[PDB]
Amino acid sequence: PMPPSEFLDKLMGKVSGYDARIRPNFKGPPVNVTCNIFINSFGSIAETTMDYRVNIFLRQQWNDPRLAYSEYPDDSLDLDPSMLDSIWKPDLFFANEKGANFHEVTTDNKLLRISKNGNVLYSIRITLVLACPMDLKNFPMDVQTCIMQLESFGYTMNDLIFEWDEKGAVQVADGLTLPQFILKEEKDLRYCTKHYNTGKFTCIEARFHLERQMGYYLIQMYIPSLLIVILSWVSFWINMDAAPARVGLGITTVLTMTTQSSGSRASLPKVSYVKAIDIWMAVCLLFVFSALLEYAAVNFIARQVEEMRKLFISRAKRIDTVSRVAFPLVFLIFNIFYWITYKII
Amino acid sequence: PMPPSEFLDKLMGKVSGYDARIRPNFKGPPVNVTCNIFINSFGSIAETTMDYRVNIFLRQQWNDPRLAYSEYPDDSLDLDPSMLDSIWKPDLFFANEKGANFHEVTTDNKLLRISKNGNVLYSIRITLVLACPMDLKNFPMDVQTCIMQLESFGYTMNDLIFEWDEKGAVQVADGLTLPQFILKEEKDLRYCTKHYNTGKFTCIEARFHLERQMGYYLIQMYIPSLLIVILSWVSFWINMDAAPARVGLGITTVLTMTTQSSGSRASLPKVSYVKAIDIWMAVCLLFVFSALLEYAAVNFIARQVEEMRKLFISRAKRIDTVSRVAFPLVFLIFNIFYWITYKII
Amino acid sequence: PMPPSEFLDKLMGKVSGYDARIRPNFKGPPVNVTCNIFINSFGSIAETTMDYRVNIFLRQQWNDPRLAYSEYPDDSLDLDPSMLDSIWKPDLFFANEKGANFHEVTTDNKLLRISKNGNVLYSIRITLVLACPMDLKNFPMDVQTCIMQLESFGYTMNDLIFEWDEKGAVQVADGLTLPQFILKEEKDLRYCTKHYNTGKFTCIEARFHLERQMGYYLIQMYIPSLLIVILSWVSFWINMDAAPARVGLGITTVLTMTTQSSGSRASLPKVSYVKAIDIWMAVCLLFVFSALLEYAAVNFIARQVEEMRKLFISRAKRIDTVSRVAFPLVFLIFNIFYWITYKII
Amino acid sequence: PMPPSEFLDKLMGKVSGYDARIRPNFKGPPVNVTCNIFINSFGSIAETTMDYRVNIFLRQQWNDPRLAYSEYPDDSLDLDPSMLDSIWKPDLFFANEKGANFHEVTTDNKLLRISKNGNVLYSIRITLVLACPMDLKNFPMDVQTCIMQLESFGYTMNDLIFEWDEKGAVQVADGLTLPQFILKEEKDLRYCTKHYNTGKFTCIEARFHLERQMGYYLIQMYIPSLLIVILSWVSFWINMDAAPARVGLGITTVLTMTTQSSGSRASLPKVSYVKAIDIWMAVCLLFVFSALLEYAAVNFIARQVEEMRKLFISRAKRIDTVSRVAFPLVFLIFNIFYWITYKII
Amino acid sequence: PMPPSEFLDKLMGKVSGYDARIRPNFKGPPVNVTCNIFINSFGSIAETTMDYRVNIFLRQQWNDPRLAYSEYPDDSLDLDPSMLDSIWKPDLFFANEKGANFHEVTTDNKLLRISKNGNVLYSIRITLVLACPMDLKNFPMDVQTCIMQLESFGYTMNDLIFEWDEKGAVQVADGLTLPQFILKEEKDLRYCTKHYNTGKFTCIEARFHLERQMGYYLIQMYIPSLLIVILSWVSFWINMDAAPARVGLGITTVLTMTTQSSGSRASLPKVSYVKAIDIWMAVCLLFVFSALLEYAAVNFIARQVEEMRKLFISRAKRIDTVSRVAFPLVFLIFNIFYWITYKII
Ligand SMILES: *[C@@H]1O[C@H](CO)[C@@H](O[C@@H]2O[C@H](CO)[C@@H](O[C@@H]3O[C@H](CO)[C@@H](O)[C@H](O)[C@@H]3O)[C@H](O)[C@H]2NC(C)=O)[C@H](O)[C@H]1NC(C)=O
Ligand SMILES: *[C@@H]1O[C@H](CO)[C@@H](O[C@@H]2O[C@H](CO)[C@@H](O[C@@H]3O[C@H](CO)[C@@H](O)[C@H](O)[C@@H]3O)[C@H](O)[C@H]2NC(C)=O)[C@H](O)[C@H]1NC(C)=O
Ligand SMILES: *[C@@H]1O[C@H](CO)[C@@H](O[C@@H]2O[C@H](CO)[C@@H](O[C@@H]3O[C@H](CO)[C@@H](O)[C@H](O)[C@@H]3O)[C@H](O)[C@H]2NC(C)=O)[C@H](O)[C@H]1NC(C)=O
Ligand SMILES: *[C@@H]1O[C@H](CO)[C@@H](O[C@@H]2O[C@H](CO)[C@@H](O[C@@H]3O[C@H](CO)[C@@H](O)[C@H](O)[C@@H]3O)[C@H](O)[C@H]2NC(C)=O)[C@H](O)[C@H]1NC(C)=O
Ligand SMILES: *[C@@H]1O[C@H](CO)[C@@H](O[C@@H]2O[C@H](CO)[C@@H](O[C@@H]3O[C@H](CO)[C@@H](O)[C@H](O)[C@@H]3O)[C@H](O)[C@H]2NC(C)=O)[C@H](O)[C@H]1NC(C)=O
Repeated sequence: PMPPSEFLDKLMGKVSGYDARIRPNFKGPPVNVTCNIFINSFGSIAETTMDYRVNIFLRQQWNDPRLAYSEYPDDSLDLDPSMLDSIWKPDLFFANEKGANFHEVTTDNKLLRISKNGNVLYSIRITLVLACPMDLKNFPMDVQTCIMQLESFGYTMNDLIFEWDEKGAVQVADGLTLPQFILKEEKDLRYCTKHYNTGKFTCIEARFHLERQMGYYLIQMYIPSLLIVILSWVSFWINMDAAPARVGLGITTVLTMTTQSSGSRASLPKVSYVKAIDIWMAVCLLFVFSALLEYAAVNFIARQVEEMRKLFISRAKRIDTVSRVAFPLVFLIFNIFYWITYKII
Repeated sequence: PMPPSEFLDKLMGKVSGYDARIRPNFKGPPVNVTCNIFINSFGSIAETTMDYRVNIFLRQQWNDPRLAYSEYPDDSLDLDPSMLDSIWKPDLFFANEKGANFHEVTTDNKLLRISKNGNVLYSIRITLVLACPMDLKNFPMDVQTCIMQLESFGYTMNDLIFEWDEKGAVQVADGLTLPQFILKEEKDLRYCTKHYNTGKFTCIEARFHLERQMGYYLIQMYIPSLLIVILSWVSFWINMDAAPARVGLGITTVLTMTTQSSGSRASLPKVSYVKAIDIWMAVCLLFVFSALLEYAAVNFIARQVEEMRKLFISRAKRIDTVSRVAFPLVFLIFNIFYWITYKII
Repeated sequence: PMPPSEFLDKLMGKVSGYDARIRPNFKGPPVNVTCNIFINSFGSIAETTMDYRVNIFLRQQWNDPRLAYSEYPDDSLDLDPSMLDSIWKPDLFFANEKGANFHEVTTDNKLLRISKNGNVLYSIRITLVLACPMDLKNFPMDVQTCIMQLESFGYTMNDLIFEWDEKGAVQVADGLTLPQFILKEEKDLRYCTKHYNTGKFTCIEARFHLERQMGYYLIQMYIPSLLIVILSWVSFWINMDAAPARVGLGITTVLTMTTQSSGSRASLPKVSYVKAIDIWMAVCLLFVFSALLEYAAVNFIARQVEEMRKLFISRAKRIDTVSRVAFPLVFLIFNIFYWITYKII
Repeated sequence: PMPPSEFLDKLMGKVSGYDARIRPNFKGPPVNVTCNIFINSFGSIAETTMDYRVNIFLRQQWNDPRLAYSEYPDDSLDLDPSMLDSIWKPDLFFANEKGANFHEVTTDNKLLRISKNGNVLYSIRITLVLACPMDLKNFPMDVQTCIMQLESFGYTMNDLIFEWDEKGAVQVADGLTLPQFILKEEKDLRYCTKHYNTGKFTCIEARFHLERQMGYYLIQMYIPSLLIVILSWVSFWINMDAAPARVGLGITTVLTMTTQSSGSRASLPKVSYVKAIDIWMAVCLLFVFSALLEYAAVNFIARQVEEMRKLFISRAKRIDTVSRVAFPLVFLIFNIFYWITYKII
Repeated sequence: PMPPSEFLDKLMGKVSGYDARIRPNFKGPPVNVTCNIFINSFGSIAETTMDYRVNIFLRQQWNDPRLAYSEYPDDSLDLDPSMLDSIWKPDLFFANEKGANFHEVTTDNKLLRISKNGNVLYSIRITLVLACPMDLKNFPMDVQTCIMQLESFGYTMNDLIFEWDEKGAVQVADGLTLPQFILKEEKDLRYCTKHYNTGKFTCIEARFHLERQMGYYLIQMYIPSLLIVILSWVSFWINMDAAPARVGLGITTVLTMTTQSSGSRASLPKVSYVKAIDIWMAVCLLFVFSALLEYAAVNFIARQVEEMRKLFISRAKRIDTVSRVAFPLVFLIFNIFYWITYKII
């Protein structure tokens, strides 16, 4: 029979000389560790901090020949997660953690099973707040590439090597969605081998190609800033010569743009370059700034003979018949050159 | 007599070979674990994060025949919560925790009693910050369905199965209320069995049908945005022909709507679809945007013969006698089609 | 002599069979635990969360006859707080903790002394963030009743009963004050016995009758909203007939009320009922909304014969001589009915 | 020789009967503990919470005759900070901690040396978030007195007494500065002996006299509120009789004061009394509120004979020649009485 | 052979008398500890708190002759990071931590190797939130010098001395960048030896010369405040004599500057001195405040004979022909003196 109480201690403890402080295949080749991650929760992709919180099941597989068993009849032993403090485990860390933690609610969220030949499957639940540097040039239409790279902190490349396994290195939960992005399906899997003045260390990362749902920004930034571009066109059809209302209408619209432009970047890092939403909020700040300046020409020109008196006002109304149509052709010639530049990535 | 000092150690320790690393009924059927939760505190249902904090008493019951006792005369042993580190306990976890913790103030908030036949009751106090993806299409009248699902992380479906017990799987505190929602009474109880590339794992979740108290939004969003819809009607009865006040009144009301519309979504996630409060705050942004545009017609028309001079102004006042009544019929024909669409779920 | 080194171990350890896993008077009556709390720090009474942080010295007293000593000559043993992990201690918890923690700076902040007859005094320092549901109907003049109830999580009512002691169950620090409230002196002390499907459990709570310092709100909400009620009275004495200023003055005052009304509830939960500060900020939103509407009558009436021309304007100035005095009598007849309703609780 | 390996264990362990659970001089006089603190970091003096974070080196000295050594030749033993779990240590705590923690980065930040006669020096690094109730009557010119008091939680006054040592009880880091305050040099050192219903307990506190750098408030509150007091003087020199601009200029300035007054207390607790910055922001709210009201007199008076027509307007311009100079004498007679009241503490 | 299981215990444990509580070279010279840091993550350089979060690999090297081995054939032993609790380690701490923590995700992020002669390499991953006092005189063009100094808390200068090693004391990650600053390449390395009343303690710090990316501030503060400086120039070309629009245009521009000036310092500490962005936001607050005051002269002068009537208005238009060009020469003579003062550091 060989009950399971004795078999457990006969594999880890003083008998058989298992020493969890000494890696497998000592004084031999490296310990080929194949990895893959399941993603439960993805999101909270902040940009004030330029990080993102993920929740994964880190699986790992290596081969420890000291963990070989033939006395037992079946082909696997999913064991107590309290066993994990007794076997060797690779010292994987996330080279851009910025804060990570296990989960220990009602039990350690850990798994451990050991095939007959000695293979190990070590799945643990982790929450990471990974650091990815956002490139925000073409901001509302950007395609971020946030990474997560799994280094080794203490074993060099000739003692512990990581790998992704061939059959589906990165799964995703069945209905996993994001509030603002959409995780594209192709997930890169490339090496990131590290060299320090201590030596070289195994590294393997997995690129995630995020992508913004532009829909939210077509409802708060673009449309609400395309109306005020139209109110600045209201300052033309009124009285045809002059009034304090045109200056009033002009001054107010320039007020909203200044306030609305500031609120546009209210929740972004203070990057030192001009991003895509800036030139929009800058061009719409001209066509409002031009109307209030356009009136300054006519009212100045109007307050400036026997027969030239009638033609004198034609010097002004000839403007308002051009400005009233010159603007809505330039804003539409710009607005088509804009979206073709960013929808062409 | 058999005092309780000796009886405790005679059930757990080296005698009798209890091994807390090996589940009950080893090499046999699964371990049928029946669960139910008491809910002390429910609330803080955030939406910037799309999660909610709960505070529950997780009860559990299974059957461990090794914990059977006949030497003792009474029918239960509510034991020391320090005992829990010595018996088998299922590795239940909350598949969408997003952060959970026990409570250990003045003692571990844990319970443990063991009937004669071997049944176990294991009640622990937990605080969870569970993740539920909010569907915010019809926002102020939405009916969220936030879940909480109790998986098993290390034992497969042929070694540990969960269940809800038939008699009241989900109680609630006696006077439990919510600040913004109302927890409906019917609580779904369905299976959520999981398949990974490690195997299959037992899962059972409990749907909670939340529902917004719409009263708060009929005091800050709808009513305060129904007044400014009326001030935009003030721009009609004044002077009957033209004045800088009508442009002034019109410009200001459009200012409030833009600011108030932005503040409407000041505390929501940046979802990429149009929600119910948006089309209201958009339609009320037209009827203000139309009045300021409506004046642009009359003032343009007025500043445009022997007998046609009197009828010429009738070309304008015929407008203001229609606009002054055409608007308050369209806003009321829309406002009835709106609330019938959302009160019909 | 019997030095204190040997006497300590002779009371707890293997000798005498003290078993901290087994309550006093086993198989007998319950363990009458008398409690009382000293309050160091009270405050941070939030309402976005509807909780409050307290800092207390929880004292407890029971009787453990196994802790009786006659070899020692003196009448008390204030002992090492490291002793507390060795004696029985009731598993008191705070049924609405929402987060609590001990203090362990320079030592565990714990006390322990043991009279000769076996009494125990167990004082520990705790920080609690207790949950009290705020009732905010009459908001700036409300009288909250936040509680704190001390249940037992694992022992049923026939094995552990709590009580408040008769001589001053709830002290308070000598000069303890609050930033916004004033802790009234009478502190209720009533039972809160709990019944679950596990059994019944001892409970005893202590009501604290908070009460708002209304002074802060008579400086930011009421007075700053009583001036703008007066500026809306400025729109009467100017020009006696009409001007764009009256519409200008009216429009601006309605702007401030809308903005100021929103800021009034800027730091409150989104309760689904109308609170006391709302009807004030609503009534003051009418008397501003009426002036801007009051001008719409006169200016409409004025722009509407041989002898009736002079009496025609009297149709308007008869208004402004009434509105200029009708308002400051209604606002004062309302303002007296308001404060009598809320100062009468 | 007597190497240091054996000498350490010969002082703490089973030999010599050192019992860290029993204070020095048992059954004798109290244990005179002399204290002093070095202050590394001081600041983050919040007022929404009314607390302040400090970072100190708590030194302590007492006399434990059991720690006397003559076998060793030198006059001190700066020992391993892992030793501290083995000797007696007074249970000092900070009676207004509100949250404190050790530092354990690269080692416990702890010190321990033991002179020959038995003296002990026990220096530990601590971060405290101490609670000091702010008195904000004369707010921008206030002089806070935040304290920190070092009580004993478990030993009564006849078993453990604290003291400050005579030679410099409170040092400060060499270039320690504060962002908003300036820590005055005199630091009070007085007793705070406590009496509870458990007994009396040793206490000694150290007052810190903070003091605000008023410079920041002479750049955002006072100067920016002294300009708008001047724009309200702009409403006099324009047109000498009346215009919609004066009402426009008046209405806008009253707008800024209301908004700016609210922003003045944007980051303060909701205290129930009138603070110094309030009467300034209230008096400047009158001189703007008076100009807009001052125009209401003239414009009302102007729109009210054969020879009295010319003198009739003199009834108005006599005002504007007084108001244009009466104001800038009252604002300067108030502004001198103000600063003499608060610069005289 | 001498397998690695026995060799490990033969170096640390009871054999050979290694005592981790006693430094190397006891009763001899100090323990020369050479340090260097690798910087993974740098950033979150806050200023409300005046701190910055870093993420480093602290390496250390000393010489412990008790850790000498000749039985083993190879020249290094990268060992289990669980070994670190058994060897001597210097008690380095960061004298301005303000909060630090190790990383323990999937293993302690620690390294340990031991050359044959006894050298030790001890690399650990750390996250620090270091305190650097910001000097914000010339704010958007400032050059901060944030430090990090590595003291010894318990060993005096005659028992433990730190040093930087000569070959590259401070590396940086390969593509490390910052959101707002740029870490200059020269990194100072100077001593900071400390003297307390406990003795003297080894200290060595490393200055980091940060430097602001001024680009962000040329897009939100300077340019958006250079437009409104131009709108205040719009108040000249309109009507050449007077209008309510000029007062309207003037009043509004002064509004934006006041609001925009406040928002300029919306995210900075309340420093008690005038910083560089203040005099810009103050000078631009004059040229707007002068235009609204400039109109007060002309409109006052205009409303003030047979032949002097025509020359009387020339007394006013002579102004507007000077003010319309006097301003854009002073703003450009100031604007060149400004940037030469701050680009000259
Ligand atoms: C872990 O994975 C590595 C790489 O996949 C394995 O290294 C490879 O080991 C094989 C033998 O097992 C080597 O083949 C031998 O190479 C020599 C040249 O040195 C050549 O004469 C023959 O082809 C011979 O078979 C192979 O070179 C070597 N490759 C590398 C890149 O190291 C390693 O064996 C794996 N270890 C375990 C425990 O699985
Ligand atoms: C835990 O619960 C499961 C499901 O309720 C139990 O499994 C059931 O066990 C019974 C016997 O105890 C099985 O009945 C037997 O089924 C065979 C077909 O395999 C049929 O010839 C007879 O009806 C026979 O009685 C039943 O099939 C089986 N059902 C399932 C779905 O597994 C299990 O016994 C419970 N274990 C414990 C320890 O309570
Ligand atoms: C803890 O407190 C409870 C309640 O104060 C005590 O219970 C009381 O115990 C007394 C005896 O000690 C009981 O008196 C006896 O009652 C019977 C009826 O059952 C009657 O024939 C006599 O009056 C007799 O003296 C009393 O009934 C009982 N009351 C309750 C409510 O339980 C308990 O003894 C205390 N235990 C300790 C260890 O202090
Ligand atoms: C700790 O400090 C306290 C106070 O500084 C010390 O108490 C003092 O102890 C001395 C003797 O060591 C006492 O002197 C004796 O007083 C009696 C009156 O009771 C009088 O007849 C003589 O003057 C005699 O010398 C002194 O009164 C006493 N004072 C107080 C306030 O307690 C204590 O000895 C110190 N303990 C240690 C271990 O240093
Ligand atoms: C740790 O580093 C310090 C400083 O680099 C070393 O101290 C130096 O030790 C050498 C001998 O090893 C001393 O040389 C001797 O100095 C005497 C004067 O006292 C002079 O007669 C000779 O030049 C003699 O060689 C040197 O003075 C001394 N310097 C200092 C500043 O202490 C120390 O030896 C190093 N310890 C280890 C374990 O590496």
